[PDB]
Amino acid sequence: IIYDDLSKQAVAYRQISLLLRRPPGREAFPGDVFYLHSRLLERAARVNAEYVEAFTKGEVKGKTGSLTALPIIETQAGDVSAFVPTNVISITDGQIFLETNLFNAGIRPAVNPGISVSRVGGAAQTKIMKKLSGGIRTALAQYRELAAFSQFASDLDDATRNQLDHGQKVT
Amino acid sequence: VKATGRILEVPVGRGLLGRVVNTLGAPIDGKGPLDHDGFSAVEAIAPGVIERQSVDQPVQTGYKAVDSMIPIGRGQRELIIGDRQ
Amino acid sequence: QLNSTEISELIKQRIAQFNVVSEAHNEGTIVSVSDGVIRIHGLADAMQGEMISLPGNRYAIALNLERDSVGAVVMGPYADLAEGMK
Amino acid sequence: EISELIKQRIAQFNVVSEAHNEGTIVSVSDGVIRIHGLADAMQGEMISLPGNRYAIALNLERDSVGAVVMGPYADLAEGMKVKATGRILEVPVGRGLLGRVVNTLGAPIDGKGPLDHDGFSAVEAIAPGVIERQSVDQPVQTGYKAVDSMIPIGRGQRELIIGDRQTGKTALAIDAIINQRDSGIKAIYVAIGQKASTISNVVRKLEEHGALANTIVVVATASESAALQYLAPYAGAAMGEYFRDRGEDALIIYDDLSKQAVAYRQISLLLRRPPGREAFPGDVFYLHSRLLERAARVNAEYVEAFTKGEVKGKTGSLTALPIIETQAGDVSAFVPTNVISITDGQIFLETNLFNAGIRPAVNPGISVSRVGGAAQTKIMKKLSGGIRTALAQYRELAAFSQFASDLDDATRNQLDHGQKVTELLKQKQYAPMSVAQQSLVLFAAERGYLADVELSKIGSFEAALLAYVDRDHAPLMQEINQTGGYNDEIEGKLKGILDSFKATQ
Amino acid sequence: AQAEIEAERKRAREELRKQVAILAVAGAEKIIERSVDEAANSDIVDKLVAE
Amino acid sequence: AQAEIEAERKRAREELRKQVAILAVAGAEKIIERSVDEAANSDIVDKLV
Amino acid sequence: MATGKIVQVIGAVVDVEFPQDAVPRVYDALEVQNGNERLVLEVQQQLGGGIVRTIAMGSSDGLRRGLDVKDLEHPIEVPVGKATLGRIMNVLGEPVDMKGEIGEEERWAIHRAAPSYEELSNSQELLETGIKVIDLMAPFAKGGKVGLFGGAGVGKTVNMMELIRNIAIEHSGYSVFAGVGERTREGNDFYHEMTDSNVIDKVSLVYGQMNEPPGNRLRVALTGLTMAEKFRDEGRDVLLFVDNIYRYTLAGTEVSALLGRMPSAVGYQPTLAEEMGVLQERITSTKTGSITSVQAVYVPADDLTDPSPATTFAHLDATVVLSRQIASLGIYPAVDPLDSTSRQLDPLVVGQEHYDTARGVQSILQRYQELKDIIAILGMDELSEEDKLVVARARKIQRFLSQPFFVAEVFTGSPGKYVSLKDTIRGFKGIMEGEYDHLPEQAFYMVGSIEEAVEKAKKL
Amino acid sequence: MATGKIVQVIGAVVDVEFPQDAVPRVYDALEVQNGNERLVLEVQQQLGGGIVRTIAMGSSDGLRRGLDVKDLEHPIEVPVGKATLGRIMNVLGEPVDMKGEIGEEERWAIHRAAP
Amino acid sequence: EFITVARPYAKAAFDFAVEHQSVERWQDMLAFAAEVTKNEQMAELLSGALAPETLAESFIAVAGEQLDENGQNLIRVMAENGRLNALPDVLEQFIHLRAVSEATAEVDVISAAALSEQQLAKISAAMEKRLSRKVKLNAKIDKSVMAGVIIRAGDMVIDGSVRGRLERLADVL
Ligand SMILES: Nc1ncnc2c1ncn2[C@@H]1O[C@H](COP(=O)(O)OP(=O)(O)OP(=O)(O)O)[C@@H](O)[C@H]1O
Ligand SMILES: Nc1ncnc2c1ncn2[C@@H]1O[C@H](COP(=O)(O)OP(=O)(O)O)[C@@H](O)[C@H]1O
Ligand SMILES: [Mg+2]
Ligand SMILES: [Mg+2]
Repeated sequence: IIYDDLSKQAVAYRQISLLLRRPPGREAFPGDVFYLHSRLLERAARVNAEYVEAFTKGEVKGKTGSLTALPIIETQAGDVSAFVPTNVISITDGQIFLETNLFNAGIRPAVNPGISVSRVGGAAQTKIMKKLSGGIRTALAQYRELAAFSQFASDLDDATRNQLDHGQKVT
Repeated sequence: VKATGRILEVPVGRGLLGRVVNTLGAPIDGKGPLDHDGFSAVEAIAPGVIERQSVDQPVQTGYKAVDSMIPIGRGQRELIIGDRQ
Repeated sequence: QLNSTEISELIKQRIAQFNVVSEAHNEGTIVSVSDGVIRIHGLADAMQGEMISLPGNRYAIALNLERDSVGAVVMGPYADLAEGMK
Repeated sequence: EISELIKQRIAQFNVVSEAHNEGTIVSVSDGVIRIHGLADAMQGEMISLPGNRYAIALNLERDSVGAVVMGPYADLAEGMKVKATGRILEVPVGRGLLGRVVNTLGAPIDGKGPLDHDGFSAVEAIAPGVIERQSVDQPVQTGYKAVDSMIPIGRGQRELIIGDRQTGKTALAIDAIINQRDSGIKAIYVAIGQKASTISNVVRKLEEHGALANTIVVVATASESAALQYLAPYAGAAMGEYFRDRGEDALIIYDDLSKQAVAYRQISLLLRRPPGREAFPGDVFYLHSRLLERAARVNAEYVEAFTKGEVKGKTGSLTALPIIETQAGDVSAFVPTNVISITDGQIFLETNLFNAGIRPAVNPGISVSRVGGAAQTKIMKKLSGGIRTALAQYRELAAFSQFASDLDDATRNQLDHGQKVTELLKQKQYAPMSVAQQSLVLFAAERGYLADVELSKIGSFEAALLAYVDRDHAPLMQEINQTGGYNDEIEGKLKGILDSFKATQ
Repeated sequence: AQAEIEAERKRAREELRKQVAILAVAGAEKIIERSVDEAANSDIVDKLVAE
Repeated sequence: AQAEIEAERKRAREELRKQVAILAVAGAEKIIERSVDEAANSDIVDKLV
Repeated sequence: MATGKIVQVIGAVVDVEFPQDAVPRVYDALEVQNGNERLVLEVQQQLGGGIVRTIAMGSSDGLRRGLDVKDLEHPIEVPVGKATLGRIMNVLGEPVDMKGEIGEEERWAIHRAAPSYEELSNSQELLETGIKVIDLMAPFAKGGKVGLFGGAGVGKTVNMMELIRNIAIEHSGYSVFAGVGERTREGNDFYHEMTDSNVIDKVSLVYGQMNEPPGNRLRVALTGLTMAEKFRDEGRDVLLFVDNIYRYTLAGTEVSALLGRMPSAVGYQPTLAEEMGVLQERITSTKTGSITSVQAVYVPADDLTDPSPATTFAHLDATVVLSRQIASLGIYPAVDPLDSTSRQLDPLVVGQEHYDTARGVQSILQRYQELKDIIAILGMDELSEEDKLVVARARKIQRFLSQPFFVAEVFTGSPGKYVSLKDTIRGFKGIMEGEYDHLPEQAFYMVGSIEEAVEKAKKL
Repeated sequence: MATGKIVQVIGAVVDVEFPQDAVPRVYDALEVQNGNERLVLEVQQQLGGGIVRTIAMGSSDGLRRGLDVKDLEHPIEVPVGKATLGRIMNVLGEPVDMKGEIGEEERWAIHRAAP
Repeated sequence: EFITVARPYAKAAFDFAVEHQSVERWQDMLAFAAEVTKNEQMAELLSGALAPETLAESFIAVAGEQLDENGQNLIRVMAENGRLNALPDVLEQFIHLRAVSEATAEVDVISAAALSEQQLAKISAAMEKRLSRKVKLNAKIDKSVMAGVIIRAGDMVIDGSVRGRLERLADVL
């Protein structure tokens, strides 16, 4: 399931709350915005076969139901400190950050490693993909550190040269 | 104003696959009425801790960066966040 | 609940005369004075944008026509004004 | 044993009735109770609740009184009866509570018996007038080399220890208290919002490393009502003001004045009073201002008239050392800027110096003392003038030091001497230093006896110098500690001591 | 150590004193119930209503 | 020493239970200013020990 | 019999009117039939004539004005004792594991006062853990509070799982886990992990999750404290793990305005400090027994300036500050060695050697941070050779702080390492003294003791 | 003769009630006998019904809700002229020095229009 | 609760009753209006969104036994601002105002046994001398007192019950 814009849902709820003369909170959003997004997102889950068998009154046996959710949030000029993005970031099992700088630079999709993580991690991959992705994750994150640290050194140690060129290749 | 003592329910079933529907269950694609397997309540509570199961199966985005560095599993909740456009 | 510009002697005049039109619509009384903004009671012949003539040679500009009161701003030194001035 | 005591206490009883005003609780919420009645109530009065708890009448509205509970409020109920006493808030005072730990109301939490106070004093009192106040020209030795040399404190002054979390504010305060073991200066420690176990640790340290007999400890932990925390520093101020107007000197520390401001914020907001810049009420400045302007030095005529002629010529004082916690070092916040305007001189404790191991982490240039050198004793004044200059030159020249060589030797020596004088001004936590010891160490720095020893040994060198001086040149130590004086003979004797020490380890 | 023991002695003596005080005053209450009457009530009133 | 004074407390409990009778009657007579009737004392034992 | 009627249902807040005699008092419990569902209300304010304003311990949906309310004359009371071990419970002490009745012997009220000042007990009994940086920069004693500060996704949960594994298994006493505002999946995963490891028989679990109405998220922490304090009063040494203090404060914030309160500085309730204090002063080691507690602290926007982390800093013995910067750079755990400290790090409390080692590490890393921008703009070779030596040692030291965990094995594909404190001190002393100047930076990265460092250096 | 009553005290803000004929002008000064001292109030706002809201020119502690308030017709008036030289005074024109009474010939109000 | 709302209308009513020498009538008319306020179906009408004038006429219609000056005008003025629920409060306010002007205090006493007339007369005179008013004692025989008496004069109270002395000695102990 895709929620194309959670922020617009939050804005609609804010309008409803203020028209109802409920007390306003931070950025005029009512306090139960977190309750809204939390009770929505926690409905996405994977349930054990006992639950499925009990719900279907015995018709379905040996199967686990599952629903995967991908909420989407718009940041204004990258201000992560805002109320609604803070709440939603706190809820989900991971983040995928899309950045204007990367998009303009030509890196599309504009994914930023090191600010994006998946808490399920290696468990959510085929064994081949698990094995191969393990190295990529660290490689890119430390590549960016080296790239910042060595802008002006004309000559360099070839261990760091190897990591720099390899990070360029992977990027 | 009369008070019908029932909470908001929505059509649900397999016949909704391929249909464009509004919030109340009314089709807007113009391809005829729905074929729903009964109704269900909009506002419900989530399964409890004892009713869950862990996530160990992948779902492929089809992209390379996502499926490699930030994998998604069946039952996971992923936040796609960024600026406009 | 709040005391919405209702006070004892105005109420007692309404008690003696339930219909208020016994007094001319051209006049009213100052009911509150607060940091320049003034609140008149009466003036059933008032429109927004008028030049309400205060005692002395001072003017106040009608800004808000409420259910039961007129809100104006004093043009000049406002500190000389009190309740009940016609 | 228990009879006779109970007998006499039975005899101390009255059978006839007494007249008083009775109010009724209308509402209870979050430590604030709304009381109907008490037409004879007055601003700041004590209202007696059932269970021997007291409430303070803050709001007097036309049809109700809003009072704040000084104690547990969870069991008070609508329809309960409360009695009005006619008293503005009083607390016990005297020498009997010197050396004990109490709460805001003055009741002992010590667990070691009741008080033998000599009387009571009002928590709220007006400060001494303009003509009744005397200039501050007596020293308050804190025992730290850096503070006592660069940022002197005087008997009657109000210094501000401002800094970030975990930088040594509590340590500096309690070490000042410990250094007042043998002065005539009594000490007071006010723990506002401090967690209970930390207070226990500090108390055990105070008795362990010295005398808790000289200090009154006022405690208001995070679990007690906002009114109690709010009024804890004022009660401590009353206790200090007793000594102030008795012709004796005293030193009081207000730990985390910011948390007192927080308590006042909560109280004001629950009473529906209009909010201000950071939601604080409009009169928060009038909170800390009237709290701190009670700390002063007092002339002989005031104290003699006050003491009714018990003493004739002395001059009492109450020195204050409030503590403020900035957040990420923001000095422009509402509460810090109010306190900085109210006080005269601040001890600024920077965090990256503390993390660097330079403890105590005082920062010259930003930390000043508005009372000047009139608060220093003469020998400390003579031997500390050049430390300021050496450090000031070091600050700018050390930035150049990190990437420079082949420099002018004058600049080289200026830089290196600055680096070692920076090394010198640091010491262990619970080791306070007498005026003679500080004096001779500063003399060694200033006269150049460290110039050839500008290496890592300086701490061991100082320890060895102190041990040697204790071993054979004690008479000068006694004379300096007694007088604080300085002259040519003292100068030469110090030279002789240092010359002799350079021969030893 | 001796200071701590003395403080403990003082504390415990006060604790037991308060327990027995509770007992004594409760007994006094029951005695009042077993002894008060209208004549005593009027005597008390006449001592009170003077003021 | 703490065990020693615990035993001291036992002794004191027994000794002051004798005193509570005196104190009870003293308080009762004090608060009504009258010679308390020495009758119906059946309940004094539960108040005593 | 029923004695009150509902007069307002605004969001999650319910007002009930009673006769002006026998009005319920604050923090009492009330009961009402929300259809077939038994719903509990908790009294929060006595306001007006005969009216009390309450918070629902359940969904407020389905409530009508005029429903009868029955006033229980006690606070919310929960089972306490051995019967709570191995069972999952909600805020009201009702089983949610479908194993049947709790079977308790005694029930305790969740609202109770903190220990008196003279009940407090002093302790310096240092605990040893396998994590290098925590034992080096912030060692902590039995009976004290620990807080893991961090922003979103910086490693709070992984560190707490590692600490549970390391501390609780050697601990022979009972333990309590309070899942305040936890994700449902991670609670289920924790339950199954403990069930597999056969340590579930000595842990009591109280879960109030993200989906539940604000009252449950508000009072679940008090339920956990009540169970822990029962164990403490029995005289045992208890381990208390709290998943997020932040969402206790946040559950307060959501309902504060609906209770009629005026908002505070950053939109918080006016009672933030007192609400924190009343809860956190109960978590103490008294003379009868000791509670040792580990708490995870969320840092909004990764900014330690916010009032919630700021106030909770002042309540803890040892504070391990995780940073998103170090996590983004890939160093795990993401502990900031300059910010993390402990009040047990005294040359008297710890070995004098230990104190000097910690001070030296902090000094070196502080000196590196100032040079970061210098080198970034002006270039590496502008440095003096002594500065370049310092830079080398700084990078090696900052690598040696990293460590693989047994519970962080699924994410990375490597075994877990446990380092004794003596070995940690020895390794950092050797690095600072230059005994390993000649090894490369990765020879210290993601290894255990310094002997393992030289073994990996040989492999390199 | 004092013609007013206190109706509220909230912090440093005091509200007092007068008859509808005697309502003070905006910056008039009022005096109350608080304890044994005299307390000066400066009016700030004329609310409706004869109530005026004032700021206490001094300590507000000890004020009851039924005290009589005297209505002075002038604003705060202070001594002016050569007699004030060498003297220290408070806001109300009274000596915070101890030298004695200021022997002024004239007292002026502190509120007036600009030239 | 709207005491402060009742004070203006109550002051108007009382100030008018002494201008027309009918305080005794005005008090019972206010009681009449309060009884109208208490009715269930009238309360529902008051909860409705009727316009103030038609609502006031619907209220006047059930209270025809009122004077032109008193009922028809005060009811309508209160209806213009919707303060009709303040009528119950206005009644009590009106009584207290009257007791102030007439120099009277409704002093209340409680006793463990019934007082003789001489005792009650002495208490009446003694409180007339303690106060400066004609007191009007009313007694209630409650066993909770155990003995002695309670004397309440509004906010002020004097407690002579032996239970109070008993627990006072318990708090001295
Ligand atoms: N000179 C010193 N040498 C060594 N350690 C010191 C020194 N001064 C202070 N410390 C240490 O600094 C730490 C914090 O001390 P302190 O509590 O006084 O700081 P603070 O800034 O007042 O903190 P907070 O606001 O958290 O209470 C303690 O662990 C203490 O041992
Ligand atoms: N020590 C570690 N080793 C490997 N990965 C880690 C480690 N610590 C954190 N992570 C990664 O960061 C994620 C976020 O941290 P986690 O503890 O799960 O949530 P939070 O930090 O918000 O409590 C982890 O799920 C994992 O993907
Ligand atoms: Mg401190
Ligand atoms: Mg987490």
